[PDB]
Amino acid sequence: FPVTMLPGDGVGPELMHAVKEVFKAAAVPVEFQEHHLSEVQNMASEEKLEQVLSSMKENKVAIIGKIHTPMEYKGELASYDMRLRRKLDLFANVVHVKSLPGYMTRHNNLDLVIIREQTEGEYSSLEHESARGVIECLKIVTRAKSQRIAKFAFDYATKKGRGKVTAVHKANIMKLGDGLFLQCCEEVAELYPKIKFETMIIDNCCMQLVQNPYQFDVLVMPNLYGNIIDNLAAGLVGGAGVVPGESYSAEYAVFETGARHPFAQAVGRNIANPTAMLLSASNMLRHLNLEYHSSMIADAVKKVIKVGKVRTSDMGGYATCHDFTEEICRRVKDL
Amino acid sequence: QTIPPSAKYGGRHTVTMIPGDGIGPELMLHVKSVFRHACVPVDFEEVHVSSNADEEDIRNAIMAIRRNRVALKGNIETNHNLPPSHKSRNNILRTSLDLYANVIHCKSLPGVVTRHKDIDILIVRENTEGEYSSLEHESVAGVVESLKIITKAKSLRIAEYAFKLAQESGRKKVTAVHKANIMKLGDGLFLQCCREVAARYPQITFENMIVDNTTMQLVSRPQQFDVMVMPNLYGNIVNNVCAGLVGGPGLVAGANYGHVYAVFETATRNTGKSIANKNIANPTATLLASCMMLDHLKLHSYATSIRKAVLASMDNENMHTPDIGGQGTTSEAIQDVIRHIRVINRA
Amino acid sequence: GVQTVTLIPGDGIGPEISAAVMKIFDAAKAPIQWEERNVTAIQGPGGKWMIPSEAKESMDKNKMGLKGPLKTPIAAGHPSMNLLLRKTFDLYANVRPCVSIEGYKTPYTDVNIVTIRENTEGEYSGIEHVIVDGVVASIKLITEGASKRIAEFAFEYARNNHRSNVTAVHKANIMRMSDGLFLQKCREVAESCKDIKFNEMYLDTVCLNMVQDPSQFDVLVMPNLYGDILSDLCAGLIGGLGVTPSGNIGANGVAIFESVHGTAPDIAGKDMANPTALLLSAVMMLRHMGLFDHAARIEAACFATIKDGKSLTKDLGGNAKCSDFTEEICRRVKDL
Amino acid sequence: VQTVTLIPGDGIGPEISAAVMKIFDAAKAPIQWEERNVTAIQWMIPSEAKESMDKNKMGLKGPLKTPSMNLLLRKTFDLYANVRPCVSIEGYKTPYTDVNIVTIRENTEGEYSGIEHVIVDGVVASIKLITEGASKRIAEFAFEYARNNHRSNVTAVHKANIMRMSDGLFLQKCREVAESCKDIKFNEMYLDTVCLNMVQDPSQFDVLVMPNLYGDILSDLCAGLIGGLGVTPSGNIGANGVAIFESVHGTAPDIAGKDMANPTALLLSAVMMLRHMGLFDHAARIEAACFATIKDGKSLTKDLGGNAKCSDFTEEICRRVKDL
Repeated sequence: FPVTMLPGDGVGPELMHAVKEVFKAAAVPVEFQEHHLSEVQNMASEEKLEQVLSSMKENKVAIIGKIHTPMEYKGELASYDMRLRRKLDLFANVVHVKSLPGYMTRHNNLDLVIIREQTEGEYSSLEHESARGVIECLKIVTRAKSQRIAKFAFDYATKKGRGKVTAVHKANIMKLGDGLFLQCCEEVAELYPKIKFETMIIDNCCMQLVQNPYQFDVLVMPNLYGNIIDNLAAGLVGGAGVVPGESYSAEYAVFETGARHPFAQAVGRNIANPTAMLLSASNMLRHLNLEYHSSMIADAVKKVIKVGKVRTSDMGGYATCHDFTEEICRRVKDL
Repeated sequence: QTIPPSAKYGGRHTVTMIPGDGIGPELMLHVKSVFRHACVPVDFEEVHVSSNADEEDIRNAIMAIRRNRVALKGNIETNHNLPPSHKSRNNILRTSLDLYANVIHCKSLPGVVTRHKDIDILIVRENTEGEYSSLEHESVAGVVESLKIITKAKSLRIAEYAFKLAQESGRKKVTAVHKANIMKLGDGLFLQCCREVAARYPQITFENMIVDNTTMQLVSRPQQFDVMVMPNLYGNIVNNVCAGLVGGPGLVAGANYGHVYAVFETATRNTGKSIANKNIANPTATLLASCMMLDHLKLHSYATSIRKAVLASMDNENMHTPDIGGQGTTSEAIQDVIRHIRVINRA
Repeated sequence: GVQTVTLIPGDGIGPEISAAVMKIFDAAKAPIQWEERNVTAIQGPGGKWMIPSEAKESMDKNKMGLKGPLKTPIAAGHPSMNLLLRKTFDLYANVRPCVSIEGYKTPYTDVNIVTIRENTEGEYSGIEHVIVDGVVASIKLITEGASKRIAEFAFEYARNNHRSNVTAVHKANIMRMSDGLFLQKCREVAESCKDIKFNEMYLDTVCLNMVQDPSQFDVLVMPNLYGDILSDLCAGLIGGLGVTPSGNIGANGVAIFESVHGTAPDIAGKDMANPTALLLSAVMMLRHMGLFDHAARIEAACFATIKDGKSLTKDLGGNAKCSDFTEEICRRVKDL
Repeated sequence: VQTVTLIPGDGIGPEISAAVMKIFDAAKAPIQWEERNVTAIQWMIPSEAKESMDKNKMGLKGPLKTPSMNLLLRKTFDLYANVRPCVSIEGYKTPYTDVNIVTIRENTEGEYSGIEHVIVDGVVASIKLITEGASKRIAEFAFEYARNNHRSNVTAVHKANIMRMSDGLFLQKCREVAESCKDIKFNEMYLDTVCLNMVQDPSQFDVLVMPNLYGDILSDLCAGLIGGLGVTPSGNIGANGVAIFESVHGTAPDIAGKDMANPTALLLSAVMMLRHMGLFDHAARIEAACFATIKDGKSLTKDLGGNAKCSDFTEEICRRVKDL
């Protein structure tokens, strides 16, 4: 019933506005508790999580955009975006990469998924100076959380009925680093025999994604490899925004845009495409046990994109965001 | 695993014993002879330990220790380090045994006169998390990073041991040793690790102290200390210093405990390779190791009659060993303690 | 008039197409000497950590060398071949360009990208450290000099190849100190190189836009790990590692030009291989040395054979052989 | 005539700093003093304190109360050496009677980078940083202090058998200066060996160098043999000839304004300061004068402690320093 919306930065709020109207145009009974924002321009929540967690402790579901990160302007011991993720234990990150009937990229009829770790790995902001101009950073990767994302990778394959996962790695140079990770995968993969499984080098995997990505179905990787391949698959489809995203911490469920943001446009002019959040918010309503609204919203968005009439600068056309949002609610009205 | 229960067949507890290198064997035989005269129901399982074949055989030698939960050992010469890969013969055993706590007992000896008198101190420290870090990689040439590690878990396990030690023994003060004023997080973690357990034994007064002033405080008024505890890095300092206060390495019993396993070792880790079969080595530490080894088998009656003896023989000036400033030989001491050792309770 | 190049034909199809390259060079009147060397990792005074010296003093004088594909390690303990080549020759800059092929049906057209990859300080350095049970930590370090070093080279390449812009790829927003000091020196180099446009895009943002439209880029720069994956990434657009050339630049004028594709022993010696990948690394050698007049001729006839489509290797789908492929390019560099 | 930047400090700090300027006036010490305060501001120091030492190159420092100020002056001039000469004191009865050793304590690198890292929720990692640089420099400075003080033997305390890379490199450059300065005797000895030998017979020792962690603990230890920080001189040296000669004892606020202090350490920090600038004759008339006043056993103060006031202990030295 009650949900909290954290617009973040970018056109995220402009996108949240598109959902709010699309919700009021689809009789969606969710009283949003969006409250201000987390970091970015606002600065440290701080402990936004305290502000943030208390809402999540009650709502147990939310949806945000992208923090988009600060590039170490502030004291910034560690990236703030991970910490909220840590305070909420959002160890898993799910990216639905599903080619869409309307958009005709250089690759069609694809339906993969990116499973991603968000707590262990180099995204810890850990560093220091050894000498004059000699800096040292630490990639953290531990067995406890490596299992949980390895565990996460496989139960996903069963409930959705997927075929095979493939653990990504560069352990051939970090024998201890991705080797520990890769073992926790092959340790768990033994426990899922009705699931084919592979391991692939990262650079070799990325090059296969540009030659033949149809070969592999589910992928699991640590934090750095996630943010890398995330924006890769989203970019191949067309834009980071169109592909949605999901991140589950504890019993809580969080949805957001797939990629961080369409960086090149960097626009607050409402030109940005809201398909991404909408598809994620639809997949949210599918989680909220309200499959009807999730199903009907996804149906309208898909067919509308399949119409080829209304499109934005990313999708080959030129439409305002609220023009598209209106034609969304237009095919939502007659249905 | 396939591990059985260590059992005591009809009287004699069966204890694992390791001779070692250098002074090790020539002392153990007296410890045997001391026991055998004292009619101590402890049988001894000899196991040749190391510097003869430290490759895979010693390992069949681990097993005897994993069997009987209690062993007494001498020392093993350090590996040449040609392998230069860990491989501390002594250390490996305490790793594959999960021997976390290391305990020494510096006590004053009425027959051994030192600069200070009336001293009784129990020292506690870890082994695999009390800093003493290895690793040490070279980022670029001329630059080396060392990585001292504190684990909150092993810090409380060694902490609880410090206090489980005090209550069963009737002590009164546990004093933490640290450098939290420089490494606020590492040693402060250990500090707050101590504070947590310190509230679970409120009868026992608790105090902290910086490693610096603590060393100063020893050479001036060491009697204030009752129980001290630190991570394994600062130990080498406190140990060897508290060792020299009441005498020398040949007077301090030692012990490495595990969660179940218990090993008895000398206070000072000296090979004595230079005093090989000289009938010279100070036995009083090695003997004291057997004392607390009997105290751990809950046979105090014999450890007490042994302990009162070795203090007894030591007080005559003639029995002291060269390493502490005497003119006698071990054979006289062992027998003089045996003289001192009366037939309590035999014929 | 003539020049010396230390040739390492290698394993598998390598020597077969290594001689195919040495023929097209004589077919285009190329003044180049071939000093055939093997470089298999010999054992040193204690382990496995040194090379055939006979190949070493050659490079220490020839300065330029061509390396083909090489096989795996005899035992787990043996180290990576290209690692000692890095440490024994200080190959800091790792070069891999990618240009669309007019006669290749890849669903990506009109790209012309070059990657500048840092090669020693970095995640690739073997330093890692176990902390406690089940707690592993890798070591990534970045230094002022080698960052300043890989920088001053990449700008010279664009200055030396008529390139226009330069983009700095990083994620200094997240690993702030490391990539930041990399970036703060990247900025400090464009301060004296105002003749070349310069910008910075986040690494995750580069990948996304690199996927949708690739031509919107020129040459790219990054530290080691990002390189070894983005280079293989960008390789797929240009037809993958097998058809894409590469380069490694060491100190004291020492350069290295290689293909990255495998050695292919399941098709070795059957006259099927596609030598064009390393053949272009030879062209990169001609470009770094100065025979553009001879480099532009071969790169043209190289493109012309692929453009006509009359002869193609089986990896390109065709039915021609390596000799059939080598001869049509030889008979083409003659018609110039 | 030479100028010295002085600082009063907290507690008995000013009450004893003037007891020194009054005895240096009585010793005919060619010193015109220069009084600056240094209380932490903004972080950095007063600029009028920053300038005062950049010209004078020397300074006498006293007790400071509670980042740390000792860390600031460290990096302000790159204090790369903490020196502490501990010497027996006839009269002052301590169970250690034949002592004469100077602890050299490198003050730059080591685990004192404060650089700690939480790794997981309960795992903390502190960094120990060791460079070839700060070692070779504290190696040359040790040999220059030995030569310029008639010192016989120089030992390099270490545990290089343990930290085979860390303490090994420290020792590696320890030897390299010894052949290029065979002038003074040089030997090595493991820390735990020194720690035992220190409490058995300190006399066998002479001069000791070590990295920072061992230095801070060994420094307060070697002092503990003679009586405490109240009788312990202390000298820090930095780049470009700068030098600081502090005391180390606590501010002792319970009797700050009482004239119940013992400054002798701060004096021997100045007698040390005198001996650093070649004032052997004037430091030889001051040092032995204070030795005799304690050796007489009449004008001692309360932490020693007889029954007098800090001025009486100060007045008898002025009576015994006016003679040669």
